[PDB]
Amino acid sequence: GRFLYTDVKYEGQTAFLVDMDTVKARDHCWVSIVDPNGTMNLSYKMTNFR
Amino acid sequence: MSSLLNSLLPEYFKPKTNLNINSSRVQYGFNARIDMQYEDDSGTRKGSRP
Amino acid sequence: MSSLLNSLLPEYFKPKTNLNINSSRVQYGFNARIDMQYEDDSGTRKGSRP
Repeated sequence: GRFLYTDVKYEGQTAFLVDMDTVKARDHCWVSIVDPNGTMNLSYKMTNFR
Repeated sequence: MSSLLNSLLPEYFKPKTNLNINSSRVQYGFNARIDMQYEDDSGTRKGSRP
Repeated sequence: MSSLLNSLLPEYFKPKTNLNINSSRVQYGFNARIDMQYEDDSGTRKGSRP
């Protein structure tokens, strides 16, 4: 459940046009928001490995 | 070299003796708990993936 | 002996005057909250019975 930059599948330089209207909601916790505004800060902690 | 390859396993995991493999495919992973905290110009939101 | 048998009831519970019993069977108990924490050789897991 992570994103690597190699998923773009293009070595070299480019600019991306992100579709902000068609943002689907697959898995939603209470944290999950659709409309970001300004400077986005996300602080997560991982505990209880099994 | 047992002592070398035994060190690579994570500190929390200690596997048992036998393993009855009955297929040509095995998934291996862990069940972690994520405690996310979001902050932007609109406001704050706190969640938790159990 | 009121003062003797009154002492047996738990400190949190203080019952009201009247009780309209309308059957030959009464369940009595409490609704508690349990916060379990598990640890073994495989790893750690944390839950909560609400």
